[PDB]
Amino acid sequence: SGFRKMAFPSGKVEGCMVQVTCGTTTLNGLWLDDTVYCPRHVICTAEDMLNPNYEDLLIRKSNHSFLVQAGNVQLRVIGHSMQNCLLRLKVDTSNPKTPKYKFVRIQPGQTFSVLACYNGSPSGVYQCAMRPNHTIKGSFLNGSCGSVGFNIDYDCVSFCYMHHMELPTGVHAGTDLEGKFYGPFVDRQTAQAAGTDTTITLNVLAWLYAAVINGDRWFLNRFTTTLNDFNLVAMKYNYEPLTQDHVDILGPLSAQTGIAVLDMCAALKELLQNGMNGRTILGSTILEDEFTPFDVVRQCSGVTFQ
Amino acid sequence: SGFRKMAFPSGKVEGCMVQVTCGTTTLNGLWLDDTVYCPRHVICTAEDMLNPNYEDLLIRKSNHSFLVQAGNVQLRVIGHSMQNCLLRLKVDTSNPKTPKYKFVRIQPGQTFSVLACYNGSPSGVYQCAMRPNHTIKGSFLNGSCGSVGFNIDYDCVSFCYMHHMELPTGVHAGTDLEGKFYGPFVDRQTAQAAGTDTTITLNVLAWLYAAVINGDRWFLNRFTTTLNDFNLVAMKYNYEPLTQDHVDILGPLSAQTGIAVLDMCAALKELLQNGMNGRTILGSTILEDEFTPFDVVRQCSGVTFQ
Ligand SMILES: O=C(Cn1nnc2ccccc21)N(Cc1ccsc1)c1ccc(-c2cccnc2)cc1
Ligand SMILES: O=C(Cn1nnc2ccccc21)N(Cc1ccsc1)c1ccc(-c2cccnc2)cc1
Repeated sequence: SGFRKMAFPSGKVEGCMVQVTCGTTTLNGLWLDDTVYCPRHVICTAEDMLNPNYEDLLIRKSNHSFLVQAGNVQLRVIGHSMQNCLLRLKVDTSNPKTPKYKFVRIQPGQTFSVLACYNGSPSGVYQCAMRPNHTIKGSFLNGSCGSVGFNIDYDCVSFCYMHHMELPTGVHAGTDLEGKFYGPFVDRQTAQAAGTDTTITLNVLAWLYAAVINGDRWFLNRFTTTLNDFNLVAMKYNYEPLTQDHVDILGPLSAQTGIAVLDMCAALKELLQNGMNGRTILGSTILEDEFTPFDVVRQCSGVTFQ
Repeated sequence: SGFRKMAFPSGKVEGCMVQVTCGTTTLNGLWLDDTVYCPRHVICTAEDMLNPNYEDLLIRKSNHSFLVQAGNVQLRVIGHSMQNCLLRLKVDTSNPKTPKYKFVRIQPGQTFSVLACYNGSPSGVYQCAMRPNHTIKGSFLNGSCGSVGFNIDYDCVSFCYMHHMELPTGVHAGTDLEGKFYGPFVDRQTAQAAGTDTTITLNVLAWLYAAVINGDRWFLNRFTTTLNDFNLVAMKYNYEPLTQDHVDILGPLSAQTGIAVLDMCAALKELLQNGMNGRTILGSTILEDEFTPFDVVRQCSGVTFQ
């Protein structure tokens, strides 16, 4: 029993973190096989960030413009190329700790583990959702760029995020491991801001199912709803519209608890209209939206506490 | 910016987890140098748990009653002894991944990282406080016994918890790495229950300081309080009494923000009396008590957002 914001064990990723220095700029990189990935803004001075032409800044560098430090060991760079907003440095040594891995572009509402790093040294691990506005509510200080996000399935690390920037509201933006930004953001100084965000409806429903698996039913009711009647309420409370795709994903949790998805939707509509009346769900006074249906099945018992 | 329940990077601990089997019972152990530590209830049958005499159950075992599996590798047990509520198995192989480590007995209110494990395989990592009632609000399923809690300081792992049991309210109890229980609990079936708990006052104050470091002052006020006038309110709201020791620990956060500790106490007294008026602090609608002053200084910027 219990229900926590749980991260994946970080060791497979810790063995990949290095420090990348270009001039007076240092940040983190990811060392897999004989390639180091890092934000391309490593090649900028403070002033360059105001209006960088990265093609023009990079052609001015050699392989020996870059220093890679893996623990105490210096790696020699033997190649470099830009891929979207990342640099790919070829190094003289294959990482002996390279795990089985993939690169994946996650979708909004999906969750991942972040390993916060500074100077190539991991400092902390925590679980993030990709917000519908393509930001994450991370915890990052200066030096954290190149920190990575990931998921683990059966000893394969799916890398999905590399940290590039903090926006003015204190939330965080970055790229996939092909260097494509999540959301409309760019790795230069502009007036860019987080767009309006929404509550991740599917995740709120998953977490209500989690609370029923763990033995709590107080918030259920004898009502049902149509998808459209639900969505009229959802729009009032700045929730994402529920789709039939979302109903189908909740099938297994529905089956484990014997609560029809639209009957759980009716329960959520009543929670949004009435509030929680000073009550808690899995210890929370608010509706949690940073657990996916997959997270709930990973963490909760396969046997409902009936 | 941002503020998250952050765990320590788990890799140094992942390289220590093994599976321990005695008969039909399997759970997790911790492999450091040539010793494996695990809960002594590994030697019990289901029926033995009702009223075990561990001295009498253990004298009936040999070294070869125990199987230790480290990944695919079988370790041979060459020695065994009981230490309080743990077994110490001597094995034929020193763990090559043993980190620099200590064993520490943490105090109530202090925080640690838990690596949830099943069958010697790490599944998740999350941060826990030791509650004043000597339980933790963990997330554990059957098979999780022998999972460990820890802190990391400069590459030294301080191991402080080994998981033994879930109590009837769904919270979790266990021992230090000398096998002494936190709290009054025992590793047998009884009517034992979590005692009454309290809010960790010191941690609530640390987290208010975190919110000011990160640039939020909405909840401050022009009042001060005496320690005793604060404690009269604290007792009404099931908060731990604040002591001068607690005031002294908050000195550095006080200095970084320029808010006197008792002026922060006045702010908390007003939050407890008035509530939060639909507002949030570091994204929370409740007063958080699972971050110590040390956690706040580890995670927050050294420069207050004035
Ligand atoms: O957001 C960042 C860096 N960053 N990331 N997470 C952070 C958390 C707290 C504080 C700063 C943090 N930016 C703006 C930016 C805008 C588009 S892409 C990056 C940032 C990148 C490089 C520099 C810099 C400084 C000196 C030399 N070279 C680069 C200067 C600024
Ligand atoms: O709490 C536990 C085990 N445990 N721990 N975390 C859990 C989370 C969810 C479910 C069960 C969990 N107990 C009770 C207990 C009371 C004092 S010490 C342990 C427990 C230990 C060994 C057994 C057992 C079963 C079969 C064979 N041998 C032992 C049977 C029960």
